[PDB]
Amino acid sequence: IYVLDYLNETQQLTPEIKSKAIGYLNTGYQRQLNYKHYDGSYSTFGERYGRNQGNTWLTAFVLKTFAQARAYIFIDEAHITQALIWLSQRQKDNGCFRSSGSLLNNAIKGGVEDEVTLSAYITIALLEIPLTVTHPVVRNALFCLESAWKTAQEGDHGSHVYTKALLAYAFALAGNQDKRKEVLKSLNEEAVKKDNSVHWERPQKPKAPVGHFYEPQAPSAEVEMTSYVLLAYLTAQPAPTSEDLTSATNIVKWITKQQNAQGGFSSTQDTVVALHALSKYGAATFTRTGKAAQVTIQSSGTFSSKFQVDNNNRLLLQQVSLPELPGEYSMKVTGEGCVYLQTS
Amino acid sequence: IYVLDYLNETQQLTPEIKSKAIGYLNTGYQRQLNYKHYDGSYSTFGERY
Amino acid sequence: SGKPQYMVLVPSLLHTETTEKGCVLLSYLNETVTVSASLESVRGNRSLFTDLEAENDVLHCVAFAVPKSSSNEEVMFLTVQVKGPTQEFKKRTTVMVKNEDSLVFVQTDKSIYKPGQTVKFRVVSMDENFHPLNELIPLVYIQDPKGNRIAQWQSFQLEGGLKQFSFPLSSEPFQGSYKVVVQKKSGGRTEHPFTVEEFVLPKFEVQVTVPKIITILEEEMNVSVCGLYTYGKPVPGHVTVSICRKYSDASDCHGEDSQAFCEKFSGQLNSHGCFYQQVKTKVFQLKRKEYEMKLHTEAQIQEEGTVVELTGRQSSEITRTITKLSFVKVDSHFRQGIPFFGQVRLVDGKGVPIPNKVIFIRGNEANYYSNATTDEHGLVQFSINTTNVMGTSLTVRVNYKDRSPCYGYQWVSEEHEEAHHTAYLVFSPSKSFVHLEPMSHELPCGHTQTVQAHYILNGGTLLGLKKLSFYYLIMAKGGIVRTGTHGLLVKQEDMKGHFSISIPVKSDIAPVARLLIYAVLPTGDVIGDSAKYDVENCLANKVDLSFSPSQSLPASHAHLRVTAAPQSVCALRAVDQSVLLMKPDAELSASSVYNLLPEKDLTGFPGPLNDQDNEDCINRHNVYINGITYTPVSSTNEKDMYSFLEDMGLKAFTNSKIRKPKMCPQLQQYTVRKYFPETWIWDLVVVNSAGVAEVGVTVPDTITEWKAGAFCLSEDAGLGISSTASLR
Amino acid sequence: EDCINRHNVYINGITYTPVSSTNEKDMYSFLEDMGLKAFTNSKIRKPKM
Ligand SMILES: *[C@@H]1O[C@H](CO)[C@@H](O[C@@H]2O[C@H](CO)[C@@H](O[C@@H]3O[C@H](CO)[C@@H](O)[C@H](O)[C@@H]3O)[C@H](O)[C@H]2NC(C)=O)[C@H](O)[C@H]1NC(C)=O
Ligand SMILES: *[C@@H]1O[C@H](CO)[C@@H](O[C@@H]2O[C@H](CO)[C@@H](O[C@@H]3O[C@H](CO)[C@@H](O)[C@H](O)[C@@H]3O)[C@H](O)[C@H]2NC(C)=O)[C@H](O)[C@H]1NC(C)=O
Ligand SMILES: *[C@@H]1O[C@H](CO)[C@@H](O)[C@H](O)[C@H]1NC(C)=O
Ligand SMILES: *[C@@H]1O[C@H](CO)[C@@H](O)[C@H](O)[C@H]1NC(C)=O
Ligand SMILES: *[C@@H]1O[C@H](CO)[C@@H](O)[C@H](O)[C@H]1NC(C)=O
Ligand SMILES: *[C@@H]1O[C@H](CO)[C@@H](O)[C@H](O)[C@H]1NC(C)=O
Ligand SMILES: *[C@@H]1O[C@H](CO)[C@@H](O)[C@H](O)[C@H]1NC(C)=O
Repeated sequence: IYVLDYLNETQQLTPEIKSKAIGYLNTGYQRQLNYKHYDGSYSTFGERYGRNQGNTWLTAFVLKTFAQARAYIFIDEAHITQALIWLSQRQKDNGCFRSSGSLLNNAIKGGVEDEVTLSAYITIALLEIPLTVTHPVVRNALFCLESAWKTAQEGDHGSHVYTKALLAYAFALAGNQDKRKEVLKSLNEEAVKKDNSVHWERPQKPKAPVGHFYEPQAPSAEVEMTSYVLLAYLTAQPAPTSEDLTSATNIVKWITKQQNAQGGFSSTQDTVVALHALSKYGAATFTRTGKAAQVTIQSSGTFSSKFQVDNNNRLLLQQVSLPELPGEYSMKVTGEGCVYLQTS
Repeated sequence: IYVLDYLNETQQLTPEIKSKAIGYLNTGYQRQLNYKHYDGSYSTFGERY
Repeated sequence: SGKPQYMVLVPSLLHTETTEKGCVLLSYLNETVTVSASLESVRGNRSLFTDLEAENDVLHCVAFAVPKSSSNEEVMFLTVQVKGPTQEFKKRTTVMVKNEDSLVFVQTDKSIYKPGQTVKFRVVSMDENFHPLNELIPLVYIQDPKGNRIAQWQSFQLEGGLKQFSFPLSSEPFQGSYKVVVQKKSGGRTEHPFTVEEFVLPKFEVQVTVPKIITILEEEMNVSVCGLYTYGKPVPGHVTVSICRKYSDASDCHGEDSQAFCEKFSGQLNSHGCFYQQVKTKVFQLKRKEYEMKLHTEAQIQEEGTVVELTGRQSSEITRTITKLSFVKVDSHFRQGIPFFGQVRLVDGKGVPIPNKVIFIRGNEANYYSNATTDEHGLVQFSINTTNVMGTSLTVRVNYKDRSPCYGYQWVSEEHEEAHHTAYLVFSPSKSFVHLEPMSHELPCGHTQTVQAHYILNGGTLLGLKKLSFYYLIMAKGGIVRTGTHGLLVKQEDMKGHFSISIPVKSDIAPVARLLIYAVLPTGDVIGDSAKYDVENCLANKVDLSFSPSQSLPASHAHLRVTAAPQSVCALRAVDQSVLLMKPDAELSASSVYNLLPEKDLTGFPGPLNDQDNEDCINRHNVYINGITYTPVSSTNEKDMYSFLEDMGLKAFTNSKIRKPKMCPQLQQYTVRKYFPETWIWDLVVVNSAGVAEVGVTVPDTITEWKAGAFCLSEDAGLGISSTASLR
Repeated sequence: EDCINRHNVYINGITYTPVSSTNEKDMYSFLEDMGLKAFTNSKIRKPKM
């Protein structure tokens, strides 16, 4: 569905694959419906015996996917509302939700099952819905989140990375642009900038004896941390700026080069979230209409240069080389249609 | 679906019964898809053999 | 001294279009506190905000109120917030909402008509209370037998809270069973069926008095027949009757008269009174496989050739069960620190007790087998010493664990019903508890009641204080109808025994009468136990009827009167009940008004919502018997305060130890001028501050039982019900 | 012979929860591993119901 978003945003879409995916969607949806809880929740098996309680994280993932499927195609609001109240019922007055564990595997998931991160993925997948940031539940969540950020932050360690960035995104949803950029800067604190782009890891090794092979209880969760960061810098109320989108593009380059040739990425989680972030990247930047750019580069040494970027040459790359030991190089662009420019 | 036709023709209709039966119908549609032959045909049981 | 506490109570099945009330305890330190129960919809936004200053240890009950909403039904998040200067409490759950249906209904002029006749009926509006409301109606109409909507009246409003309509039928319009029906803004629909047909007026209801209930051990049977008439006079003539067993050994299918043994009796009505008969039940073989008795009695009224029948007491069950004791004041519960007693009854057969017949008590897992007998009423009182195990299941019988006559031949139909009842106990980690001795029987009204309770307090105020309160509530109708309080100055460290209360039965309380009451510990715990009382059909606005006496010789000047509230109104009915001898009316009683309701009672939360789950799991790796051997993990099953207050019908917010300390499941997994008969009165009256007396005028040559019905209303009191002035 | 099987486990305190065996050592077992047997009335055996 985030794939379809990719197609639509980037415009690379035929009705054929579109109908194929549609049939895929309806089928997977209903196969999911066979595994739910009559409360509204979801487990890996569920039905044909009430000898269980459903999970949460799953149901939140479900909620999100249901949201976007709504965003194009038809789906019952009843189910989101039921899963929502179910979440609430697994809410504490002051504490967060609880990992009501009924899963089978964890590489499916992109965190450490920390209750705060759990709640965090929940509430953020919530606020992607049309939601009043002043809602009761989410207000309570935000108290969790805020307290949680403080203890993460003032304490030298709070997982140092991912907890913190997901916090960043929920803060982004709020209106708390101040808190947003603050924890954003805390993410930039342990920054992992590269030759031509940036990223983060988890803390580059787990300190305890770990690993050996197969990513056992540790799927390395390396991208989705950046995906939500690619939301983090991005999304706000009015519209975005330079700096946000610069850092975005950096990690976007990290992202697409981190893309896997077999298809997708290392997993489904990272894949979904990257595609969401890239889609909205385009949904801002990629103006399918904006088609009349024009540019001049001017250096004080009158090393002139003139180009154009348009839909017909959309993926073009009009490189041009540069001799002046001192840079005096004044960029200038105009018109319509987004451009990413790179020099070294 | 002919009931829905009726509901829409005779104009006695709300979006809610609509949504309910939509879910019903996507479901039963798919359950039927699980009884086909790969040629395109259908049967009482079909799939899995 | 003790811990700081709070508590706040409310139903789950809210209503709309009125206020609905809950209540609140606060108490214990830094009591300069406030609250607010925030009702805030989940999707989008809305808020029926309410705020309130918080005192201590008092029950003031605020009644917020409700508008309509977007959808008809929904959940609703409730969330409370409390703020003391040094304390607080915020706590939430879900609640049911419902853009309701007002329970509404009709009274008609008739339950029958003939050619060329004219409908006359009325209808009602209501709220939760029966204090009526003013609103507007989409439509009410009439429906022929064939779906042919036969008229219309539309877009009318209710200020009376009733309204009254009419219509003329043509010469030969539709035969069969007519139908008159409504619908509402939401779409809720409702009827008042009836028929149009032809008939000669009956001046006689054949009537009998013959066993409702013959049973197994019956060798013959009593039969009696009585012809009421005009004026209840005694009638002459001939009568014939058919006491009948049903559904005979034949196949019943298309060649076989399923009407099994009909014994036919020919009686000749003497000059006065009643024909009598004693009938033998041999030929019916009141035994294994022959069916319920049906009995048809038919009077050839002389000088008329007319006969009619009344299937009298059709539903006779000749039940294998006999000596059928019955529990009456059977408790649901018991405790490990109480002398409890189920006060128990016995009856047999027809519904009458025997005195002085011995029975056997069975005490199972309390090991109380014993013997007792019957009194004048078959009323008995076992009572049991209790230092026993959790789950108890009880009985006493007059025979033993088998059907003494030829049990398992598959062809025998005798039984002794045996006493059956299950009772549970409280959880109380204090080991302190309450339990009550209700007045468990038919509750009157126009009275009150004192209600004894038994208070057991292990430790009581552990440190606490010398004084402690008592707080009782009676909701009904899913509502709240009354409330109040009490307390006692607590003996240091013992278990002081007995005291009681009062409660009135003015009105406003449904056929339900739930009671609870709970006496808190400032430690942060509480106890309390339930109740239930079969209120009888009793009302707020009182009324009866009175009239200038019976007078034949149609003196037109003739009155009728009612007492009622001083600024009020009445809608009224008279009938020459000849046509309405031929057929009854339909369910015209105050109980009808009661049972029409949305959720007469509320026990158990509604559907969609589930629970209020907690996190506090307590599972040990193993239960840790330091001693004999490690006993493993498993659940329990007993009764709870949470459960008391959910079976109540409702919910509250605290942090006391209410719900049991239930545990997580296993995480690990794999001279006379004919004026109109068949109607006397269909008209309307207002109630001055001293009562009406209308002049409903005499009518000729129409001589019978004439029931006549009354309805009334007011903003301040409510609706109107009272019985028949037979101005014969 | 001594069977201490309660009808229900009488697990006084908060709730009731069932029974099962142990797996622990005994004088009985010390002396059996030792090699021998003895006669004595005392409480040596775990009272295995
Ligand atoms: C792809 O998804 C979009 C929803 O995001 C479907 O609706 C499209 O919505 C976009 C908004 O991003 C529309 O573009 C608009 O263009 C107008 C000028 O015509 C401009 O004023 C707005 O600011 C906005 O940029 C777009 O018109 C609308 N439909 C399209 C793209 O034709 C869209 O239908 C989906 N495309 C599919 C299913 O392939
Ligand atoms: C319900 O079924 C109808 C098909 O009968 C679906 O299409 C609807 O068709 C009707 C015609 O029967 C359309 O009404 C039109 O009104 C215009 C005036 O505005 C008139 O010029 C046309 O001759 C015609 O009478 C109607 O617009 C059209 N869509 C509707 C009813 O919204 C309809 O989609 C079905 N509705 C559903 C999905 O429930
Ligand atoms: C809340 O509900 C009101 C009711 O009309 C609506 O106007 C409003 O848009 C909703 N949200 C907010 C933020 O007020
Ligand atoms: C309010 O209650 C708390 C809770 O026990 C108590 O410790 C305190 O002395 C009281 N007064 C305050 C907090 O000023
Ligand atoms: C039945 O009628 C007889 C007289 O015929 C009377 O003695 C008896 O009390 C009545 N009731 C019975 C027998 O159940
Ligand atoms: C029941 O036991 C009592 C002793 O209290 C005894 O008098 C009576 O005879 C017993 N019942 C029967 C059936 O004998
Ligand atoms: C009931 O008998 C039991 C026998 O154990 C005894 O402990 C208890 O005291 C008796 N009841 C009362 C109220 O004394």
